[PDB]
Amino acid sequence: SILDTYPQICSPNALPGTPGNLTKEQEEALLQFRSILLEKNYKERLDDSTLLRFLRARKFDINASVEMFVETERWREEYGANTIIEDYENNKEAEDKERIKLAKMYPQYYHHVDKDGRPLYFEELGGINLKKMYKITTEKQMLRNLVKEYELFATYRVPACSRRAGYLIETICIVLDLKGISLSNAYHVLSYIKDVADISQNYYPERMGKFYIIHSPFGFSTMFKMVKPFLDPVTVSKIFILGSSYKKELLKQIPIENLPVKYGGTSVLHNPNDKFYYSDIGPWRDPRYIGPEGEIPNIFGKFTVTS
Ligand SMILES: CCCCCCCC/C=C\CCCCCCCC(=O)O[C@H](COC(=O)CCCCCCCCCCCCCCCCC)COP(=O)(O)O[C@@H]1[C@H](O)[C@H](O)[C@@H](O)[C@H](O)[C@H]1O
Repeated sequence: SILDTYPQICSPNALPGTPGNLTKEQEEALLQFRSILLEKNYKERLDDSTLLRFLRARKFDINASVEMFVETERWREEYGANTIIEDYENNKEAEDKERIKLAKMYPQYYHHVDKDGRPLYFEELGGINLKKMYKITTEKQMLRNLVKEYELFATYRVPACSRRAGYLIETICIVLDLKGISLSNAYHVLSYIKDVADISQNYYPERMGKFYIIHSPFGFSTMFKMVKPFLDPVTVSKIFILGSSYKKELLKQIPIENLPVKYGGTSVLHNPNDKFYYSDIGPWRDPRYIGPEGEIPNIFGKFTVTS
């Protein structure tokens, strides 16, 4: 499969329980877990990386990991995640036309990688006017956009970033810019955040690498206690709400040349009149690292900025 064509072992510098870094008991658990799933007629998504994500998510409790995996496989079928990329491509023009309507008001863009090679993903929320947004999208449409991205991440971004790094890259580095948000608006969208958290926690285990929140209102750290019940403590431990010294904090994790100027770095788009909210720059655009999966589709259509 495509998995044979990029590295499937993590760096030796990675966390415990990751591919290539297992203890003997963890290796034995992985073999037992795979054996159980094969005996239950599963054939897909049984690679080391996937299965160890599920095992780590349940602290190597095999039966709990089986339940989580069984529930994920059925969810993928019920929701349409297994065909979401193909379905998008079969209606690409109409879907891109609608997606671009959201982009300026709600920037969502990958831009290069962190120091360890993870895809680096930015969102900016301070330009959202909720009344205006809900004229051009629905909550469940935004949720499906996010699932489609999770599938693009796994299908295109992981392979390219892994080939670049020479080791398996399984996780994302997120920077969420909250400059200008209202905490009452945040409260009003808590049900959407819960929907995002439920799908992400239950069906996309161990995909989060690091999650920085910048420019948040003074009261955001305590408002965030309303989100924590939707998240596991492991996930919370990867979320860092940064203060006024955030630029240098990001630079511990991200090469300066990969970070936009406005967030402390030196990265500028090749045409400086282009907009980050139409951009999708990173190793998945480098022909050296694009493999037999082919190149990622361009989610902003003819407006997509790839340099
Ligand atoms: C409607 C518009 C508003 C959108 C405003 C909300 C927009 C949503 C904000 C950010 C979306 C981007 C998040 C993308 C997540 C990608 C990675 C991912 O899927 O990670 C997965 C988890 O992803 C999530 O939980 C997603 C939710 C993250 C918290 C979202 C924070 C949002 C708080 C700031 C928003 C408030 C400002 C709003 C302002 C609104 C202004 C109008 C897997 O986690 P991980 O730790 O790797 O493994 C888990 C495993 O899974 C569990 O089983 C185990 O029990 C546990 O031990 C671990 O093994």
